Amino acid sequence: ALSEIETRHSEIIKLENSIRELHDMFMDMAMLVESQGEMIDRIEYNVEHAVDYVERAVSDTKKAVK
Amino acid sequence: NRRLQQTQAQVDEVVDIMRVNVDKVLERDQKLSELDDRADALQAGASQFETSAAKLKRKYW
Amino acid sequence: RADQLADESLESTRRMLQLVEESKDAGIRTLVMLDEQGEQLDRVEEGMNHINQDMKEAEKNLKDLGKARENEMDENLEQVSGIIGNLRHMALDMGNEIDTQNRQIDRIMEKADSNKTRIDEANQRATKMLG
Amino acid sequence: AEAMALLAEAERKVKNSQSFFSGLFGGSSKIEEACEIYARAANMFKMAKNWSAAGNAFCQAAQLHLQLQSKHDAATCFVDAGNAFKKADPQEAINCLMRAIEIYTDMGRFTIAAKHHISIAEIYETELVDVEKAIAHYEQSADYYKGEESNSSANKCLLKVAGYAAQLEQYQKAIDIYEQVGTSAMDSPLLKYSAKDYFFKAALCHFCIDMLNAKLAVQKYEELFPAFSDSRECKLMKKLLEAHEEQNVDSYTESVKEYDSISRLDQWLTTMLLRIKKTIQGDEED
Amino acid sequence: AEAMALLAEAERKVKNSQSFFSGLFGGSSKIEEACEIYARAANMFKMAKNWSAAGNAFCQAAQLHLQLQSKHDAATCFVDAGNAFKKADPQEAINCLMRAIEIYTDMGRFTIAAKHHISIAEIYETELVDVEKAIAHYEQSADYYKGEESNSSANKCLLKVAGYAAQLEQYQKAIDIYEQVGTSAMDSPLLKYSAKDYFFKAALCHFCIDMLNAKLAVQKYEELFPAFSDSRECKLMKKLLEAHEEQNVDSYTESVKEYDSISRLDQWLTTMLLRIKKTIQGDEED
Amino acid sequence: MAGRSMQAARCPTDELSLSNCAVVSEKDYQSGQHVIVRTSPNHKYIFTLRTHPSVVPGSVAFSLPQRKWAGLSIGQEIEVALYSFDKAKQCIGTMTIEIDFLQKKNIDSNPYDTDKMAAEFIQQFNNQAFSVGQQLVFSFNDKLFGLLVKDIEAMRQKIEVGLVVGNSQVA
Amino acid sequence: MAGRSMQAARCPTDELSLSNCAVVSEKDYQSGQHVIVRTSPNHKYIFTLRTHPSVVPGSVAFSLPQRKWAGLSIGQEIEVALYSFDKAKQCIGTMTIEIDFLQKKNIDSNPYDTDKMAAEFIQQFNNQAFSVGQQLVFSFNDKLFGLLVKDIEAMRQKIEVGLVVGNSQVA
Repeated sequence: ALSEIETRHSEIIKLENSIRELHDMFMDMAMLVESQGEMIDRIEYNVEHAVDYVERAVSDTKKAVK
Repeated sequence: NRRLQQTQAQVDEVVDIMRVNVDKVLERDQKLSELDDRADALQAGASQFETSAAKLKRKYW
Repeated sequence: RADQLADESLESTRRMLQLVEESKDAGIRTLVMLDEQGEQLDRVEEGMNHINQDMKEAEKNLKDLGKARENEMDENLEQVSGIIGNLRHMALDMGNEIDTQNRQIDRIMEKADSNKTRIDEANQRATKMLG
Repeated sequence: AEAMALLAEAERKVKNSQSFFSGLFGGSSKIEEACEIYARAANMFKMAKNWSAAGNAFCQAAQLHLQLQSKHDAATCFVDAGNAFKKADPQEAINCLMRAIEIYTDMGRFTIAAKHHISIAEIYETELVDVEKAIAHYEQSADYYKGEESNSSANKCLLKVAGYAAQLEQYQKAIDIYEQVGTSAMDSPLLKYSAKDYFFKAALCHFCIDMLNAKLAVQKYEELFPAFSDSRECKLMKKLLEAHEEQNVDSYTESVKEYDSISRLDQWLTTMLLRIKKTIQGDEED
Repeated sequence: AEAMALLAEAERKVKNSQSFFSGLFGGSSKIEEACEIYARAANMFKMAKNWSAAGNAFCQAAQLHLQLQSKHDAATCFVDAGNAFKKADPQEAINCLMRAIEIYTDMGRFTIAAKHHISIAEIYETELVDVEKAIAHYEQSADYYKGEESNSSANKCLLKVAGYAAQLEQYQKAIDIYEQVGTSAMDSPLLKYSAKDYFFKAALCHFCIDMLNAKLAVQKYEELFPAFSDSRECKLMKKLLEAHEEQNVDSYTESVKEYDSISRLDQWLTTMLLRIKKTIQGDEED
Repeated sequence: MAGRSMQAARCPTDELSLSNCAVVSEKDYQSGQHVIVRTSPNHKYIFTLRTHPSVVPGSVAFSLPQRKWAGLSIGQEIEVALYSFDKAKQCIGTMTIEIDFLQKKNIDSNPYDTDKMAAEFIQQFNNQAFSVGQQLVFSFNDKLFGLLVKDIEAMRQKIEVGLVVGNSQVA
Repeated sequence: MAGRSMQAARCPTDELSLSNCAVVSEKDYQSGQHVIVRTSPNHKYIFTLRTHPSVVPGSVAFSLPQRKWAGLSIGQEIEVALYSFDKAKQCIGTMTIEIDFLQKKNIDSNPYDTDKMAAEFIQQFNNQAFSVGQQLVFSFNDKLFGLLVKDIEAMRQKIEVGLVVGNSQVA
């Protein structure tokens, strides 16, 4: 009976639908997580060293009061 | 229709978590960028602190 | 078109199995990357608590200084459904690894601007009593 | 705690001293004191949401800061001013940011210069509606990102450049940008995924090219039958290329109608697709 | 504001003082001046798109800085120089980085040392095409990552090492690397899924062994049957192991053609599978 | 002569796009000369020139088929140099061509006299260059076809490219 | 009236394309006047002008059918000159037209009532210039045709060019 085989169909496509769109979000995600990764590399970097320069600044201030 | 409707929403429910993932992951991107403008702006003054702390070294040491 | 709909929609579920498989692997990178990001921040805080101290001392030192078709079909979909187990292993952990860090990042930005100010003041009070 | 009062005090102290008030030494602490004043005013202005009064206030404090000897925190103030005017009712948001970048740039701070540069081009488009200059900024900024080996941001910006370039008839310059952003994308197996859409966009963009500029760029693509991600990129393209080489505005309009079942058509694609639809109809009754 | 002028003044000042110029004290306070000079010039050079000049300028400011006793700000500058030469036209983009690591390493900053170490082995391969030194770096770098319990980056690098090692005919040393990276990946349930491909590679890699080194590696693999993931690993391998132990290069070349469906074969696989497709034929006509 | 940089373009009219001739300007070359298009160290082709008052100096126009064969691009840079055939052993005497309706949309079961074809083919494609595997369109009675050179022989040695003359037999 | 240089352009809208009229600017000519395009000593063509707020001053736009007839190209320099018809020997009274279907895509041949065709023909092509052997498009019931003037008779003398009026019969 087509009324039964046709019903199955409409349900599978509408299933395929919601699918591909969701998967789209997975892709964009990996694309977003990446951009953020390279941006944090510069953050930590500038911060890490920022602590190195200050570490030398404080070491001098301490020896500037003795 | 059995396995159909079964696997049907099985993903419609996975379509939600990503809606949360894409957002929670994008909200961070902007917050980190905010720290990139302050953290650097900080050391920017550190360049002054080092020199300033040195000028104090040649006055009391 | 029975067989033309039970196969095309199935042909997609097959092109769908890998999809979530491809997104799962792509998601794994988010796992290893958000794990690396969490580590590289543990040191940031370390350097943030490092500056917090030194400044407090410096400031004080300056004061002291101033003064079988469906059987397989299902298996292909089951794999897509099982992947949720991996999709769960991601959104969760990192999803929470997001809060902990963000709440920490703000505490990092503040102190970051805090030390900055105390440096401008220290410099001003220092200039007036320079060589 | 009154802004008007502060603004007045600030003005009263922001002036190079001489004669009896000077004594011997000037006083950068004065100009800076005034800065703190204006800042304090701009703050309460932003509090009551008068923005137009906050922004112009920051400007003052910012300008004065320069008269001190602190370009850094000053530029950051210019940013506060830009953020104010942006979320305000007047303009000036463009001037403040230009005044901010001149500082980050001359200071040796390109990372940040570009961070505000993209914001700028984003304003000159979503607000002033001046894409011709916006693209110019999206580009120079992508160049700065490309200098900091920050492939990511560089590509984001390039994508903006080409994206709006196609909308400004610049179809060729668009494919070129897509080619570059595509070549410097395969190197990293992290972009392999999205690397499709680039080829689809590029192949779609046509500088009125009367040939197979795309049919040559469609085969250049490395598609794979089993690769299902690919079925969402060139597979359609080929079918569109035949529908154009035969002036059949029916096979193309049908293939796009079918493709809108497996892969939804975003606003962009839609616009360009109809542009090609016209190149076809137009070549029929033209 | 002229770089050409600054480069001159910097030189005129970079020189161990003496006589009247030295007065009572001096040295670092003078060399540092020339340092920020060259940096100031390198900036405008990078502004005028003269990169080359910018890089050589940073090289100057850098070397001088070392002549002041501040390896830290120095190495960072060397990196800036590398960033210049890289996105420039000359070379030395490899020299600056080495000069940076020699500093980050002896200084103790292995974390960041490996951070640039991988960038190095990445350029020595995508550019200089010096796989020999490339592997050496990818490796030592992974050793550093392994020291900072950064299992993650460590394996990323190991994967590079083995990956390119199988290309240099180092099949055996490759499978060994895959075994190590495999034993240090099961401890982390955050990698179990990917752990398959490792065994697939290690089993595909053949150091001209005619035995069943692979039939033993495929057995060492832990798989059940209803594994959604495991379908992309050994299942094929066995079929490949049988197509070899029967000198039938027709079932192997067919299995690679079929498997190429459920899982698209990337470059690597193709090359090795061809090196396996040849051994059989060579075992036939022999 | 030694080679000059040009710019690929589109065939002026439709009548020339049926002669399989590289339409050029009268301020550069003339009608009858031969050239060798270069696009890569491993991509060399040979075409025939046919001037037209609608060609801009410093650019060679090609039809759709030609672009589908030589894989050329309207806008890219291509090197063109004069080429002289050795009529001593390059002249075509017997060239087989695989004909088939270019557009499978206007296919019919009507009869087509070959004699009438071999007559117009040499009457429009005389003193020109043809290569083995070359793709072109033949305009016979306003009907478009797809000619596919299979084999070429000189007046018996086999050659890739040849020069069709008046006494050239076509099958 | 002495003749001025113009530049061939592309028809603005489609409505002016089915009117078979040379669209011009309101800053040059006026709707209703006739002109004679000159491309060479032995090539004079007459068209009907129809201004439009899109035409650029110093250029005349022609449709595809007109360009394929008068042999005009997009970007050529021509000379236009006003032309006044003599309603005493150029008045069309019986103009025969070879009617065929322009496009061979749509295939529907219901009993096209000729009477209704001649009624809509003059209701859209009235007070216009038509020459023998001229090509154009006819819109009848959302259908495109391919007319071709074979012979024109005045109100019997044969004319090369005439002016269709209200009482102009068409066959």
